Amino acid sequence: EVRTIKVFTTVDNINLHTQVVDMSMTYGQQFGPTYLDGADVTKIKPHNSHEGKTFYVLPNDDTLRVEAFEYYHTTDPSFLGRYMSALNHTKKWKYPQVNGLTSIKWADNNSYLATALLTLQQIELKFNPPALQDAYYRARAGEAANFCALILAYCNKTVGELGDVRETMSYLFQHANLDSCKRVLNVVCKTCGQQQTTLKGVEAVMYMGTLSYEQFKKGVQIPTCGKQATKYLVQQESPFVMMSAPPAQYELKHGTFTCASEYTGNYQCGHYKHITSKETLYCIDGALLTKSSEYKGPITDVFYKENSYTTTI
Ligand SMILES: Cc1ccc(N2CCN(C)CC2)cc1C(=O)NC1(c2ccc3c4c(cccc24)CC3)CC1
Ligand SMILES: [Zn+2]
Ligand SMILES: [Zn+2]
Repeated sequence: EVRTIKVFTTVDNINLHTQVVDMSMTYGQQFGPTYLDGADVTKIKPHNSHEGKTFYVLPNDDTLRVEAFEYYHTTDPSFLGRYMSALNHTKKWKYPQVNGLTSIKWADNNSYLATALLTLQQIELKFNPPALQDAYYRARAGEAANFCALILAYCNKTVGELGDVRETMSYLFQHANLDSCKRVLNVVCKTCGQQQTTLKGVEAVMYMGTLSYEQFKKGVQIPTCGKQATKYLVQQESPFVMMSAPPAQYELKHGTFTCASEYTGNYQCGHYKHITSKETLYCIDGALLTKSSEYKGPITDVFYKENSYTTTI
């Protein structure tokens, strides 16, 4: 009447720790908060089928929170719980291959996640947290459920809430290795003069104003010095740039961009689709694929590939 089984506990699914569990007590009474493949089992009692299975638990000793910080690059005590709660849902999403890319069937307002996912497969990016590197590898392969859950946890967003593609990519770039990325800008006035600026990291591969890359290089008008100065790109060193602006009708031409985010609807309650440039223009809407030779639509982000740009101005 006091049976026991052997199981593994973990915080990272890479270091496993053998545990003997009393089948006469719940998991929470022995481990605290405890999860099996996302599902919360803190209040469940052991079952014969759990022998050998692996269980996530919360970092409750020093060894365990070293392993957790080293895999996730966060000390936030709630992070594991949110990741498990998210994963409990995303493991039931469907991740079809669509035009050679892993996508996500629409559920729970996950259009923005799909668009992020599709984009990440088209640009050169190296994540620092091993959790993101391993899940991304899995995602690329076709099984994105851990990756999607990790994004929600890194972003403090829950299943079913629509999020912002630009903001999500900004959170993720903040965990990617962009050290060697450099942008150089110049702002010129008719009255005042040249005021050069330099940026690095995620700020050198992002923008919030215009959706065109040529316009940025040519110049754009922006405000205290005088009135409406011009801002233009002097130098860019990075594998990609991301040009964003509030959604507006916009024409996309094959060969002149890598991919982009179409947004239809109102602020914070709309719908994203993902436009990619391959041999023709494709539109990937979760699990649905359409082709066109041209495109006119409400676009709010555009990714261009890059290596090194130097102005002639
Ligand atoms: C879908 C969504 C989810 C969450 C958010 N949160 C998250 C938290 N953040 C502090 C603020 C905004 C925005 C959008 C959104 O809809 N983002 C877009 C956007 C859509 C529509 C409009 C935008 C405007 C300015 C800027 C962005 C706009 C004016 C009208 C589609 C790109
Ligand atoms: Zn001025
Ligand atoms: Zn490149």
